[PDB]
Amino acid sequence: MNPITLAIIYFTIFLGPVITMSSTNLMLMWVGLEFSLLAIIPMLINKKNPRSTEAATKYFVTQATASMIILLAIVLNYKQLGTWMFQQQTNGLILNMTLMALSMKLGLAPFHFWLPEVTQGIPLHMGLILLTWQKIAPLSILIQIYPLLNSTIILMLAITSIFMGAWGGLNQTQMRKIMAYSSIAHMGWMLAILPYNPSLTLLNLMIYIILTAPMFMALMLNNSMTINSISLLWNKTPAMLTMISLMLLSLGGLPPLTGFLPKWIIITELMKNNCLIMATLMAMMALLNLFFYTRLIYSTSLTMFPTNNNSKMMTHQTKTKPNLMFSTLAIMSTMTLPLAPQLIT
Amino acid sequence: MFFINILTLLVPILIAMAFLTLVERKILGYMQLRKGPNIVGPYGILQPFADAMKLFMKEPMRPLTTSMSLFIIAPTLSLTLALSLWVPLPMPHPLINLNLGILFILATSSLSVYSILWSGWASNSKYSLFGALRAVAQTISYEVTMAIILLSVLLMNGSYSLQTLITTQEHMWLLLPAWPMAMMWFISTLAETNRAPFDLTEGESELVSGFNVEYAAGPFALFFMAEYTNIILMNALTTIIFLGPLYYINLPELYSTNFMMEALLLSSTFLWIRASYPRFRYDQLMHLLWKNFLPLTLALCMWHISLPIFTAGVPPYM
Amino acid sequence: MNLYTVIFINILLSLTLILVAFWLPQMNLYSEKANPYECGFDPTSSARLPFSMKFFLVAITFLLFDLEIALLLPLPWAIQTIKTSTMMIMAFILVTILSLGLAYEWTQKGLEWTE
Amino acid sequence: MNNYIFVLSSLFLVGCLGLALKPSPIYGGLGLIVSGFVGCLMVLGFGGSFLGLMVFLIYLGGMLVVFGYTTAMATEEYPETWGSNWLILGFLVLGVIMEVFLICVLNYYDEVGVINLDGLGDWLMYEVDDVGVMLEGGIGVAAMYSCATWMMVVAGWSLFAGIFIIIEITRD
Amino acid sequence: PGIVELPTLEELKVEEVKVSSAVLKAAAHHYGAQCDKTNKEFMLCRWEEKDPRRCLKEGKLVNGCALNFFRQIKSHCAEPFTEYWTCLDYSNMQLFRHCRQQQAKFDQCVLDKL
Amino acid sequence: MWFEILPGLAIMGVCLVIPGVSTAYIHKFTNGGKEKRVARVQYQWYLMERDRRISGVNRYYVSKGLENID
Amino acid sequence: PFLDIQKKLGISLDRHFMFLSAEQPYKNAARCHAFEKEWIECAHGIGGTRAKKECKIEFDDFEECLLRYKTMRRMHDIKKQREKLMKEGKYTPPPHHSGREEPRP
Amino acid sequence: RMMRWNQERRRLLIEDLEARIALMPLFQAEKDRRTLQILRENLEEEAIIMKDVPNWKVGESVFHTTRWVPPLIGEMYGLRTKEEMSNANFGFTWYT
Amino acid sequence: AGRISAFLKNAWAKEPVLVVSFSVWGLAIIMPMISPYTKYASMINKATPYNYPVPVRDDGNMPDVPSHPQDPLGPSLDWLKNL
Amino acid sequence: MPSTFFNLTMAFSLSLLGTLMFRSHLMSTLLCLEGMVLSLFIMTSVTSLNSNSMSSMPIPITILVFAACEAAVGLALLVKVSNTYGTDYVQNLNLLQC
Amino acid sequence: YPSKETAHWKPPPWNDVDILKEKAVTNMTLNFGPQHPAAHGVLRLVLELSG
Ligand SMILES: CCCCCCCCCCCCCCCCCC(=O)OC[C@H](COP(=O)([O-])OCC[N+](C)(C)C)OC(=O)CCCCCCCCCCCCCCCCC
Ligand SMILES: CCCCCCCCCCCCCCCCCC(=O)OC[C@H](COP(=O)(O)OCCN)OC(=O)CCCCCCCCCCCCCCCCC
Repeated sequence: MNPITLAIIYFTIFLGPVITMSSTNLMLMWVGLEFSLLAIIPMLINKKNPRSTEAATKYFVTQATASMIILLAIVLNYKQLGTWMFQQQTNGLILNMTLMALSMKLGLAPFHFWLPEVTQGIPLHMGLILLTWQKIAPLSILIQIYPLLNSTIILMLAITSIFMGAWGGLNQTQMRKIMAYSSIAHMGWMLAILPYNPSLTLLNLMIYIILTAPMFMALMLNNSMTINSISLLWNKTPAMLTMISLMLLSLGGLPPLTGFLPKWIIITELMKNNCLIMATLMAMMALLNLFFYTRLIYSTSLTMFPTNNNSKMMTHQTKTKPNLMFSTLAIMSTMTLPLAPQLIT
Repeated sequence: MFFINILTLLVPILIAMAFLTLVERKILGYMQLRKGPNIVGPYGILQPFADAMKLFMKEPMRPLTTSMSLFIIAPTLSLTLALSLWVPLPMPHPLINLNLGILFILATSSLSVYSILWSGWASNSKYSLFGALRAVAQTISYEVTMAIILLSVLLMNGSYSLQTLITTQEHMWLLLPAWPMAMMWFISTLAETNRAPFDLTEGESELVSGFNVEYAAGPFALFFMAEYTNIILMNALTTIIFLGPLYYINLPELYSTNFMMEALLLSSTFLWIRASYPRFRYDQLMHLLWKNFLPLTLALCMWHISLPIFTAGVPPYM
Repeated sequence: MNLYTVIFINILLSLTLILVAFWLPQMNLYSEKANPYECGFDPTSSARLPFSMKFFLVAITFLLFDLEIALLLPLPWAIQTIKTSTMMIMAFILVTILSLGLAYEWTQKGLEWTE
Repeated sequence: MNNYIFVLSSLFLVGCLGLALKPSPIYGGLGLIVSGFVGCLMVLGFGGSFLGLMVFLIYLGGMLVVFGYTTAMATEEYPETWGSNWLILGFLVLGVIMEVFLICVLNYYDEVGVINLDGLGDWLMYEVDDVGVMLEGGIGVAAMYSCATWMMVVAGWSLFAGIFIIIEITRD
Repeated sequence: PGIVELPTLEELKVEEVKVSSAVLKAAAHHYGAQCDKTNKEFMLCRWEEKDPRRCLKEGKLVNGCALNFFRQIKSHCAEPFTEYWTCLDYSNMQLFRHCRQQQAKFDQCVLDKL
Repeated sequence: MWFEILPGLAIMGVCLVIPGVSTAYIHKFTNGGKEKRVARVQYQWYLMERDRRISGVNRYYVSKGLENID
Repeated sequence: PFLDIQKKLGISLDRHFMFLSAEQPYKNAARCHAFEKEWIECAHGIGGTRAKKECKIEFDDFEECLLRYKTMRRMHDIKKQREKLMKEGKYTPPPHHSGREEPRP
Repeated sequence: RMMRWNQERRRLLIEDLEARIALMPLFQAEKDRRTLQILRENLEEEAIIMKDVPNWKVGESVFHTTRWVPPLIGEMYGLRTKEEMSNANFGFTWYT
Repeated sequence: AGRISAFLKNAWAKEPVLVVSFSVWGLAIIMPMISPYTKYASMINKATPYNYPVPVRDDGNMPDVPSHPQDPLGPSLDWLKNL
Repeated sequence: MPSTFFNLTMAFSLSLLGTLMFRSHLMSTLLCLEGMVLSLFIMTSVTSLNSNSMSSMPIPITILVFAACEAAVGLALLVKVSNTYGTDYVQNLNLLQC
Repeated sequence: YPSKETAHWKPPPWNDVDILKEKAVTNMTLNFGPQHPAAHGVLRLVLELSG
């Protein structure tokens, strides 16, 4: 690489969502989305393998099409009302096109097909940057239009994203695809609670981000790609196992881990708004999510898969783990349930 | 009366470009220690007419491996764009007065490049493909340079019109305030017209005929007419922009005469350049523009941004 | 309406010229005449194969610089503004960052026709 | 002379239909050049000429680089124009017939008033300041230099970052 | 909703100036300096009350003072004003810079008389 | 010698003088002894339309002076 | 979410061109300046559901100004009745509407 | 030389715009009177001869605001001839 | 400095286009900051009257604004006349 | 104006259908993307000119700048695809399914 | 969970790089024939070109 273009690209990656979430003009939100996409593409295609090229191409055409639909919605709103924000009396067709295009930006089902494809064939840190940072700007736009959303389309997208994410993560054995389907399921939960409480989708987004940051960090430590690769972790880094298991259980939503809190409070708000059918279906598919997490836990922690001869040399060498980032986020993402009234806002 | 005005614009321009072919052959001959044509006419003045009649009485010879639609569309497109580009020039009163005259000029020039590209791709031959790709590279380089040059010069001017250029150059030329822009604009007009040194699209030595290698007589004559009309037009645009003719409200005939003299001088300068210099390589043209003219014209564009601000000489809107 | 009439007259003139060129002379068409030229031999390829241009980065840079041109072109109306200090600063910044991009590409050998 | 803008909009629809029908990218760039010229004419008819000429120049440069790339890599031995498959021509004329059918339906259904045959050409330009200087398009694009410096700086940073982005993508 | 009220042809009738734009521009400065009170009254009512239907008397006063100004011009000295406005009418933009001599003669007229 | 190019140069000279001179003369003939009266802005177009309405022959170039006022 | 760094820092990056009746370049208007001004002054301070309820008159006037659906329908009805009367021979247009009028400046 | 000549041209432009300013109120008064005349003749021609349909108000506006709304070009030239409507739509644009 | 002068002289001999471009860039930066005519451009663009000057009401409490264009009050343009 | 805006919206819809329905050519997909861009530019310009929103006239220039940036990135990715395979076929780039 | 519709799949490579060599660049063959002005009347210079 080169430090100058590293600084330019990473600053533009930062600047995109910041402009989107701090700008009150829909045009400036759109140019923030464009900033994020165009800046993150060279970080995706960096290893210059065919898989990286394919992932960059798929991501580019998907996000470009979705952003074009977003800009269509903005221009139609400007035609209808003369302003640059959906105020209160816009067209429901415009709002539904906005929701559909932002769903394809976010990557929730049935627009979810590219997300495991792009997450596969991409290095783990770029998968982390995608699955955490790229989902804040479209969520910021969705939170900005908090009323005047179609709850029917919202709930349909939410339920199909949770269903398809649970099934996909159940099938997959590649770790990056597992993380992508986890992303799809949690985005389904956030979108489900979006029209009733912006605070709860913000809370679920924060819980998901602080939960899947150290999961990706622990994958990044040993460059573990598959279930077998994470299975020979007892020989590589045996101190990782308890935190890995606790974070996987917290992603599953088991009490008393703090990952139970977003699902619990979202179910509470949906009970307050009388959507028991959707809440029950979402909870059962979250149990399916917990099943594929628990199979991962069986592979990596509660059993000891066979190891090979060169792991002796791996034990001979020395390692390095980031301070202030892994352990802090792991503790805050596992043992922060009794601070639930402070976490909800 | 307007159709009569169209005729008195179009027909003299076509006769002027035919005699530009004659003047080019004679000037190149006399710089080559020989004569020009002096047998066909009294002094060779019937030579372009004989050439035109021969080209329009030879068969056009449609080829087999050829996209016929684009193959026919491209030369007619080139000729109509050359005449459309001739439309808005003021001498000192234009046939069609446009507010954004220079923008119209730039758009029409780019569309002429498209005519060359479509001819080269439609005539499904390797030398035609080579000529089309060379045209792509050439127009990349001169397009960016020409846009910056015109931006700085018309920032010294007021609006994007051309009667405003006449009123700006009423007292003094624009060559003295911006002569480096005039030099780079002259080189860019050479590149736009695909003339020597850097023709590179009809390269007789590197290629056989470039993009015209499959065009037989007829549409080939149309391409030649478009090219030479563009030569006279770029020289006319250069003398309107930079070498401002004398304008008096009572009589415009001396303006037309001064414009004629300077346009003839710059056309003869084009033929002079062709006689003098060898050909560039088409990567060397891109390197030359993007490494010498583009930084200098970016700096001079910044200087001409700053100049009316610190001299308080901002031009009027009208 | 006037410009429209002149455009249509020029188009009709070019069409008339090419129609005269196609219907005036005598036609004698056969296969060896209408074969592609290729300097007196049959072409090996089909002239539609990939060409692999060598200045692709320069072409993409040309796209970006053309849009920088589109940004820079409203300057003749921009200099008529009432502020003129923010206008001058903004024009300086725009030209400077365009020049910085060109300089960075030149240093990183972007416009060097990699074969 | 009233339905001139409607004729232009129909031509733009036809050009976008051809671009959607996806010829060889040579003819796709041709269709986009024609559509860009037609949209320029529409903007010029509706008002200021600067925006139309800008989009025309920009798309001329863009389709030129596109032509170079589809000659370089996005080509094949027999580039289909439109007649390699009769389905493409049949679908083009089917879309044209559907366009005529829908505009006839919306003329017959004149309650909403989106398209009216008798009222066409009557509501093109709504209200204009008859006496007035400096009210044409391009003054606002100039006001990007003084009143929307945030728009100017995000566009400039987009182009700068784009230079860095394309160098790093095609670094190889 | 309500019926929009607007005046009739009888109250819209006025003695129009029937004077071309070139002669108007030739006399523009002295017209703008002679009765600027009436014109500014009309502009003040027009910008305060956005309705044009409640400034018709002020508009008729503007027409009246313009007619009086042109009648004074026609009565006192007419031929240098005539040659001045025809020289202005000659050019395509009515530029004052072309015919400053006739402008000087007309200014000498309106300075010696009136 | 070198002056043999002067016939072709003179033909080009007259063919470049003709269009501008003819355009100016045709503008004068069509506009009645005056220039084209170009209208860059809406104010100038309004002046032209007002002149066309004032003249009464639906021609903007027929200038009306002080003879219309008694 | 929606950060408010522009309101916190007091700057206006993109807030002066949010709507039509806002800071035109020289002194111009946007063809519905009065209607949009009345609608915004109605809706300010009570925003959301109350602005949707009890500023419906101002919003309907502004939407009618901007889109002109009712004026189009009224003019179409007038022209349709005129054409029907022309077909039935019961109407002759006046000279000023059809043909030569007396031009006033 | 360009500095001096551009300053002189700025002075000339200020003189021309001041002539325009001095002529502005007369044009404003005549324009308002002509607009009101066209609206009144349209209102009368719609009133007496055009509309005998039972459910129709003649001078009914489409706004509740009961103030002056300036008419559209298609509103004031709608009953006029098609050539006049086309001149009002594309006069300045096509004049080139 | 010797090395700086030698480098600049070598650059002026060998690549006298980048030297000219950087010098012109620096001159265009510096010259507005030292010219005494910089304020005059903004003042000229302010004084150019593209709009009608809308009159104000006479409440009798403002003596600064004039009562007629032929008055000593108001922003006179004698600086532009003598510029 | 409403008829023209309906035509422009239908043109955007056609270009969106072209983007969604692939025919073996990533370049043709990028062409459909830029057709969508052109339709949006014409819609925004016509709306601003009709409403006299001269303050919002920089919006089409902004969307043109960002659209050309995304077209630049797409052309660079197409160059990388062609270097990888040599055919530029969207069905040929498919190996991330497992 | 391999089925009849996915039994032909393979696991991804560990380093996300797989061998996909074609070597089918097909450099353009152009002959400077014995009619080219650059050719000295009589020369068939067959050129393998990469652009
Ligand atoms: C239209 C008006 C007339 C114009 C001139 C027409 C007549 C003359 C025609 C001559 C023949 C042209 C035929 C084509 C030639 C093509 C080759 C060519 O020109 O290459 C360009 C050549 C290139 O030279 P080069 O390519 O040999 O350079 C070597 C560079 N390397 C090693 C990297 C390859 O020159 C230029 O680029 C110069 C452009 C003009 C520069 C003008 C600078 C003026 C001074 C500025 C200010 C200086 C002071 C600084 C501040 C001081 C403050 C106090
Ligand atoms: C062989 C096929 C060739 C096809 C391509 C033809 C190319 C033509 C030449 C290049 C044109 C490039 C674009 C130019 C657009 C016009 C430029 C312009 O500024 O127009 C605006 C102008 C009036 O604007 P303005 O100057 O502001 O005046 C107001 C007060 N004076 O003027 C106007 O408003 C006039 C608007 C119309 C002007 C263009 C008319 C074009 C007509 C269609 C031509 C093609 C038809 C299809 C093919 C026919 C069959 C081959």
